[PDB]
Amino acid sequence: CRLDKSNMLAKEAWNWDDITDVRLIGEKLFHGVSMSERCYLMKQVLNFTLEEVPFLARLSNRLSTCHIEGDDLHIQRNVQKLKDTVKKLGESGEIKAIGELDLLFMSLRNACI
Amino acid sequence: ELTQSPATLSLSPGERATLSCRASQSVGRNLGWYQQKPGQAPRLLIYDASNRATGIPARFSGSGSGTDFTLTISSLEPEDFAVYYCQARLLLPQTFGQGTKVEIKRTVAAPSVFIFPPSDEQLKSGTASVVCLLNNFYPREAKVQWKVDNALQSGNSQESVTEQDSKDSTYSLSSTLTLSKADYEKHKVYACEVTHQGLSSPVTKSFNR
Amino acid sequence: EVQLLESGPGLLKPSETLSLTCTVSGGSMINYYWSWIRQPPGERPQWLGHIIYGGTTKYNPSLESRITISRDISKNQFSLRLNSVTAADTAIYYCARVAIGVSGFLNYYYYMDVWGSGTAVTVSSASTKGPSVFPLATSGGTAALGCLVKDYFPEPVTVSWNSGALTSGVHTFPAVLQSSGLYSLSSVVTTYICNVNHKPSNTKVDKKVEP
Repeated sequence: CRLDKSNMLAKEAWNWDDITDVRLIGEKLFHGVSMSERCYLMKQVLNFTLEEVPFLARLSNRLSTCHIEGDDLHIQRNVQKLKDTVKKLGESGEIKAIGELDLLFMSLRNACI
Repeated sequence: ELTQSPATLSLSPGERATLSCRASQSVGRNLGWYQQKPGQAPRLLIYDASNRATGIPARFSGSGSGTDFTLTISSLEPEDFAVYYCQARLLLPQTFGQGTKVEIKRTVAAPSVFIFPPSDEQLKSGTASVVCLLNNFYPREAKVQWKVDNALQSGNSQESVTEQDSKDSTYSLSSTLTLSKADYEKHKVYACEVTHQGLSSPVTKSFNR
Repeated sequence: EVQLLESGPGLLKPSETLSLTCTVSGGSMINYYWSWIRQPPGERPQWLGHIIYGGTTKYNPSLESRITISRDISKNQFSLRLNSVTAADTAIYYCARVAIGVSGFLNYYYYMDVWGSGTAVTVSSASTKGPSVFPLATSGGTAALGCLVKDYFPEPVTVSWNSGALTSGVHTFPAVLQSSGLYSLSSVVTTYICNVNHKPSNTKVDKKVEP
């Protein structure tokens, strides 16, 4: 799968959230997952997230056709780690998930181009 | 966590110095090095493994990635003899490494040893201080023992050591044995004995009260 | 150039509250973190905590129950409060600006890029005492002489010789803290007058050292 280069707070975000804290979106989300398959993992996080906005759906819609071949469990197990965490925190899961909506973008772009 | 090596590096001016820092887990390239001279605040020297901070001259350079990092000073100047610390991200409980002290190396120099008895002005105050001075020695390791009529003293003296002298690269040390006047007057022989690798044997400086 | 100036008391008694302020000049507080660091005698620098522009803090867990960090953006200041101090809190305290940002693989950098000059904090139950100044009357052929500057509080004292004329061969030793809670120092050299100044007690003494 792939997107293109083509596709307001800015990164002044760290004035408001301690950059030294744990994030939902981080290195561990990608453990065991090959380069060629990162955009597909990053689609799953996009589609969990929205589904549980305008800019986001423009990127999502395009990735309907994005899949891999063979078993994707090594991917879904990583995504499920995020979902479990974005629920176990309840309110805070939602808000923390909502709070990193931009990291989801930086990661999406970077994997899909 | 961050491990610096060696604890102390003894080198000559104009010599090239290489300091190591190893991290126990990868820090990518986000390692910094700091310099601190005595009396002063630390200062950022290198950031992101290899970038010179503002004002830092060209003889300072750094490299490495992951876990293994190196700071190089291509030609040591007088001002470069100091402590260097590494640091990477916000690591707790120790954010900084232990430090590497860069000391001026020189040939062994034995201490000149001197004993001073309490002055008369002080004795009529009620207290007796005996001072032993070990002057201008290298290296730093010295041992001083006090004996009062040949009884080895424990718990009643304190030492102080200078910073390495900039012009001759030596250290100097004082030991002050303190007792009451009364108790000083009931003994005769006051000796400090010194051991140092520049001396060919232990040496004693003593006086009789 | 950005400059940080610490302000705080040099001396506290046990159980007092330490409080320090840093004034940031020549730069703004937005887009950096603001940290307090201390360096106990003989030790490496140790991070106490930081504060972000938004007001969120993070503290060194070993001070957690005693430490507060705050900031006042309209004044370009930030502050440290440490309750219930003991002798264990004696150190040089530094404010530092922290450069932070994203780097590596979804990670960050964190560099204390601008430091204050530091403020020495001593915790002691002792009282102000001027020093006594007493005269100290192998290798070389050489002789040595000196002044014993004894039983003063607080630090520091300054010593010179022959009103600062004589500097060569002069060793002034770092003060040692005696079991009485009072400082002692000696100055030596291998007409001799040592000039001892203790501002805190307003002691000026000039002592002739004779054979």
